Amino acid sequence: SKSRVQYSYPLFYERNFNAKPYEEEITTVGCDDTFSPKATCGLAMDTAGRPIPYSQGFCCRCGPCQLLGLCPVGSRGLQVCDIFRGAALASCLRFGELWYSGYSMGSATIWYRLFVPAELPLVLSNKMLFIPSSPRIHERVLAGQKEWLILDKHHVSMQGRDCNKVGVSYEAFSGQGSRCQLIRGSCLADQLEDYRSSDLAVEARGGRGKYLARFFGDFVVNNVNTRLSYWMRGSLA
Repeated sequence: SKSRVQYSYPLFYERNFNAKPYEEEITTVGCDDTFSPKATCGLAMDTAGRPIPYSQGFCCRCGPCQLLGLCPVGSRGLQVCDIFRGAALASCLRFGELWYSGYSMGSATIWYRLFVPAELPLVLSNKMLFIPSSPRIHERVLAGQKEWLILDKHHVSMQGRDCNKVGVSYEAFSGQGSRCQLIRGSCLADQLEDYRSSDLAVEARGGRGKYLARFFGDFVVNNVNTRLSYWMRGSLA
């Protein structure tokens, strides 16, 4: 007669997020950062053949990094002063092999069959669910729910205009103030890979994981009419 309490949330696809974006450095004719296909990083294009703004990266020369103790250790410009002075180095935003699908979530809707509940349903509205989506044949994609991640929307940059957030893109990468006097790889911190790695390490240390979906509970994704559901511990009142 009695059934278990169920909590379902509607899933809303947002975009694909790269697991670990990285900065490729190209040694240099000379360094070209012009909005043309002649650029060192090269121009990226949408499926319509339109150039993606800020995709050509930027060049960095020694510059004021010449002056002892002005630029921080490991900065873009400083690397030119030391190994390639006179020349310029291209900073290119590149995307890793692995990609995740980002889903926004709605409100929890209770379910039963034969009122105050035992456990209160978790707020998933202000969070985002990440599921490995490509290259498909990849270990992580095959690994299923084990590899899903759940982050607060605060850690996500939807449009990619914000540095050190999930979904960071060309707009945030160039457009960094004083970019050449900044550390190599700046802006590409706190990514999905970092969120996973931080959990796996803390887990091996016998600590509480905070990002992977498994630390939130055991879920089920059904393609009805798509929803994300979990079973509440306990029973009806």
